Amino acid sequence: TMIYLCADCGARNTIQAKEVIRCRECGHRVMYKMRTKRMVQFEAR
Amino acid sequence: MSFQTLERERTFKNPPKDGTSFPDLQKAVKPHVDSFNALTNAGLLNYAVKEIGEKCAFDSITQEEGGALKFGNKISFRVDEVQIAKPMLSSRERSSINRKVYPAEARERLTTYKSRLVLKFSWSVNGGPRQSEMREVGMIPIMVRSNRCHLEGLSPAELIAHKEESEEMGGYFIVNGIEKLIRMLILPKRNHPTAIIRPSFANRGTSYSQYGLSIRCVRPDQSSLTNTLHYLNNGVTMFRFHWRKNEYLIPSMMILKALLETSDKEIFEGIVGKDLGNTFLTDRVELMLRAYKSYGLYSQTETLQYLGSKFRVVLGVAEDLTDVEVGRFLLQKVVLVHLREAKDKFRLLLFMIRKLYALVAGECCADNPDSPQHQEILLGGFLYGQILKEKIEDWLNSIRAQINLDVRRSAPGVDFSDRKYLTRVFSKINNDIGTKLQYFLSTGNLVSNTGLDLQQATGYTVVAEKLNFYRFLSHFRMVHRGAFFAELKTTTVRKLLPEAWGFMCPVHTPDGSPCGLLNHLARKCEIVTHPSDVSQIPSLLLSLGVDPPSVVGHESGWGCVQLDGKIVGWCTYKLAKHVADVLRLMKIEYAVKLRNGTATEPAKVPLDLEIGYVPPSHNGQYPGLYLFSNPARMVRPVKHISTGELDMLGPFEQVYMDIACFPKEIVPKVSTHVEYSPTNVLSIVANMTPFSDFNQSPRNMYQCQMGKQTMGTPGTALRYRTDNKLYRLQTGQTPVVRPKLHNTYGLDHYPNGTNAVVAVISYTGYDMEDAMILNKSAHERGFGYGTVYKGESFDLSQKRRRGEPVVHHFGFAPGSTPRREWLQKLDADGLPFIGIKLEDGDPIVAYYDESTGQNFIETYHGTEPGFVDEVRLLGNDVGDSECQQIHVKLRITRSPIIGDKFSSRHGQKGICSQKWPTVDMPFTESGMQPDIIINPHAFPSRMTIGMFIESLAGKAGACHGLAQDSTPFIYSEQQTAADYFGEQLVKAGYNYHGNEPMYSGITGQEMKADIYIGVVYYQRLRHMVSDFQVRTTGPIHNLTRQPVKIRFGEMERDAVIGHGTSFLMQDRLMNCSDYAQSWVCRDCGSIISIMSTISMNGVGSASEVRCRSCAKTSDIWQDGSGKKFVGGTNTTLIALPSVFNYLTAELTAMNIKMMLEVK
Amino acid sequence: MIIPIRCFSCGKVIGDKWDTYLTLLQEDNTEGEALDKLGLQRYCCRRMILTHVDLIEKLLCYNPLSKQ
Ligand SMILES: [Zn+2]
Ligand SMILES: [Zn+2]
Ligand SMILES: [Zn+2]
Repeated sequence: TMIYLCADCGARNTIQAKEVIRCRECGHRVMYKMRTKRMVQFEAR
Repeated sequence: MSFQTLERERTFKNPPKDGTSFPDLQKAVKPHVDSFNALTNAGLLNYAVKEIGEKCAFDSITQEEGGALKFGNKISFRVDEVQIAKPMLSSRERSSINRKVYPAEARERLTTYKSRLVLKFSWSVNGGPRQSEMREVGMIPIMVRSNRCHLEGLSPAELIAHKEESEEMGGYFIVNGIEKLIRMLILPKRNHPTAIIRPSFANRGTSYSQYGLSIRCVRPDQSSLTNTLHYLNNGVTMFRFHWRKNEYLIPSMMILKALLETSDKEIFEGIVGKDLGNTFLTDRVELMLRAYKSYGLYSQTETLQYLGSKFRVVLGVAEDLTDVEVGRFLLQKVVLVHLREAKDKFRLLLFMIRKLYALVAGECCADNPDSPQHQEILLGGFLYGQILKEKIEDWLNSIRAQINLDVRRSAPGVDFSDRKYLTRVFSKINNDIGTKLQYFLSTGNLVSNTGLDLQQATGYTVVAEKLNFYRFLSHFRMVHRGAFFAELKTTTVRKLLPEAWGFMCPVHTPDGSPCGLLNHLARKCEIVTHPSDVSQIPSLLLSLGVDPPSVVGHESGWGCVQLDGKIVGWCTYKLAKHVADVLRLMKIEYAVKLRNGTATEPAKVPLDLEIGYVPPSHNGQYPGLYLFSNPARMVRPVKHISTGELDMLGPFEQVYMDIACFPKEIVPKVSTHVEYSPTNVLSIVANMTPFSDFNQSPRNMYQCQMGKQTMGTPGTALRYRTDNKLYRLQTGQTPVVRPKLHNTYGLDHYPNGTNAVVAVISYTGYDMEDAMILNKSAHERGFGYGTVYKGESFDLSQKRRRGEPVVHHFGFAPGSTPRREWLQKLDADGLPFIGIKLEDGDPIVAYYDESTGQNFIETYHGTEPGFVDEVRLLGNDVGDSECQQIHVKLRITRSPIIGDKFSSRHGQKGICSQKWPTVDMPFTESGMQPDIIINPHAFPSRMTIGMFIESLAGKAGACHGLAQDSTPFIYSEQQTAADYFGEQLVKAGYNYHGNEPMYSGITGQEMKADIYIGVVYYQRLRHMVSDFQVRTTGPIHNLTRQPVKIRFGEMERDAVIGHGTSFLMQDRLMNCSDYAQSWVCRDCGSIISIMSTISMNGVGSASEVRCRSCAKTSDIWQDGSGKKFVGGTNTTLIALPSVFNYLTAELTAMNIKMMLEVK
Repeated sequence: MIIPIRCFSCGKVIGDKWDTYLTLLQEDNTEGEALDKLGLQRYCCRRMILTHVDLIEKLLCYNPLSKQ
């Protein structure tokens, strides 16, 4: 399962693949993906 | 004036919940949104649907010589009112608290911003029942921050509570998520009969002549059409008009007699009742009267009956009712629509024909249609209302034709009393007009049966590119005349003829081909769009000395007074001037009463009313007082000098008032108006150019058209924007030299550039041909540092052609997934990691089919390494759907790279040429390396002396800490601005002319001559977005074997065979593009009828080619199918380009063939 | 966005001189020359913290993870 953000309510949705997409608490229909922990480097330039 | 810093921070940190801090942006966008507000309220659509009328249907019985063909079952239906409800969420209850749809979501979810459209259909069964029924007719878009959006009246804090930025503007319908907008067009004046000298008239009607009179008359619902008067050489006047895309021409005497029950002496003594027996007018009217007496009849009834029997076909009038009422229907619906009373249409027609005859004899000058004296603006919402009324009228005509066809078939169902029949018929026809309006907004092709009196039918809507703030405003202010003039290349209206002083900006207008067409409005020019009641104007005129008669109450000296197309009296020009002045003073005084404490009754005379007194003079404009009260005009404020208060005036009193432009210019007894402040003449983007009155005005033109294209902050809510390409500037600041209006118009929230320490110096040597340098460390510490946002959308619903249900889904099929790339970027769901750096050949999303179960992929097409900042899983719709849309916003980074245009606020665009090291740059005694070296040779022949003054002012203001005021037209010739900033500097300590003693870096010992260092405001441009393509080898063409689509030829060939370079031409054109060694038959001399020999022997020797057209054990040979041949031995190699082989092909397919010989 | 640490022309670090410059205008009744109490002698490091649009205190009001 993945963790998303309802656009308006800002509530972790926990929606699984091939499912009806909507906010579990508000009913909004737009979902951002959240930025997980992952290692990236950038030169300080 | 100082930088509002504390106030800026206390409006940033705790945003205002009271009201928008910046009222002037809203007064800048007010035209559009107040036009839509006029659409909904103020009874605009209701008037439209009332003036639609009623449409009838019935069962037709053939009269059969009866004459009165009978029909009993008649239904006459009409639209009673129109309601536009707020934009709810997919109205059908989705089992949730039915909430609203704030536009933020319409931008996110990539769906247009629509709302239900309710019509009030009404009945009649040839009785008196009139039962009603409300009909959903689809959903129409709705303007943001309009009267029908959920942002109206909201304060900025509640806007930050939503996802739109604090100082939102509104004015743009969100259609598919791209903010479309209806541009303002320019039209002729409402109802004022203008003259025309246009030569195309001549070859139009050959008995005709160039002299004509045009009038664009408009109904109460702003649904104008035209009807012009042609003066024909014979003497009579034709009443040209338009209907159903077709011209129509009935003589003016005909409708003059048809309108009222008139006798000919009345027509004569009305047109020319004056100076009894003036030669020219008297004989022309005589000739006209007799030329109509030729064929017509006598009374009004006979004329109306003839007119009906002529025009019953083209009018959509009821087929069965009667015949004379059709004549009345013409004389109500077409002749002169702005007027209601027949006798008054008659009076205005007499006045108009008198104006035409005066124009013919040279007693009246030709009014100029290509000048803002005779122009008005059409807003957005009024055009929207016209198109909505047209769609409703089409809908009624369509259900009428459906009922007529239902009755006509034989009689499948005919029950004009049964409501079930009406449900059947409504279910039959297309009931969705929401998609028609939404299509007009999505494309612009105004597809209507009648053009609504509009020349061009394409290009009505512009997409509001929020690329930079000035770009957004400049979208909201502009106007346009239409490309119907752009296609005609002339020294015409594209000229700045001056009845625009204070209405439309002189300087701000793009350069190049559209130069002169789209003139953005001035700063203060409003657009009066809410009319008011004016019956007190006729009451007061009748009280003031004028009287309208029934029989001709008119004589020689008496001139006319006109109330927005209605003749209200006649008076001598002295009394006309007295009336004009006293009306103006009554208007101003009661306005200053109405603004403050004293009660606000319906105004005696409104401010917006313009008293266009036109004084008499020989060979002048036709003199007669003109009182306008229509909406959609241009109107700007000045200060009335006898009083001391506001007064509004439009482009018809401009040309006749002495508006002294300063308190000091006023000359007594004549100058009766004062401009508030001449800054009021420029536009909003053009006014913000410090010392804009020092530069050669082409430089200010280039600076406007180039500051509309800066890489600047396109707002503050960027996390919630679904645009394709945004540009943002990491390090922006407020200018140190600024016009006060840069604070008034709330630009502080949207900076455009930084403050560069510019040294005017020719030292590096790289800075010729307008280029420049950029101090390296001044770059690597963060000078203009752009970030581009490219948000691309993926939609699986497109690759679902037809036949199956929903198949593709986002994610990875249950099974294997490649590790080499797909598991590196994409998380698990086929959606990329947030924050992982992509390259060109990199996968960005992943979806699989259900049947094949194989995972497909989509790759990042762009050629520059970008990151990933936000992905949106767009819920497809209302609900009950899978994620069938994704929106990924890559954040490309763009530092200053060699080639990125920088450009000050004077038109001084350059290119970052080399980025000199910070050690090899000069320095003053203080030690600051100049952040940017500009070249001195760029200021002569460019006249940007404004830039020298601005550098002075910057180095002066940064020192003490002032915000140096730089409004146009403050600094006079007595004490110059240069001397003021010089006093500033010499107080600070530096050199008074601005110079500064610099030491060079590459040698160390001082420069002999001092150098000029200031603090200029450098806004980085963004034209470098499309920079480069090197082709060593690659794909070839299908047919001609050419490199697939760099271009070398048809002018390059001129150059190469000019240099006398045969071998270079034959190389670059024949060798490197397409080279081939084709066999040719030497004897028969052709290239196609050759064939390689087949199955000669074992591996052995070479396949020795032969010919077919030249043909009839060693020599003989076979074919692929087995056919044997002999002969055709002379075959050799030639080298000819592949395109010639393709030409041989397409040529033989025509049977014509060239036989090229070979030696 | 935030104050440009290390002004461009000079090399001086002025990142830290914003919350200590603002609360001189805020309550000390001193004008734009407040920064002379900060120690900015030139006018290249001085037109940085003077005309600075601090546009991040306006953009941080759009936390999509607001929980509200
Ligand atoms: Zn929610
Ligand atoms: Zn042949
Ligand atoms: Zn510095």
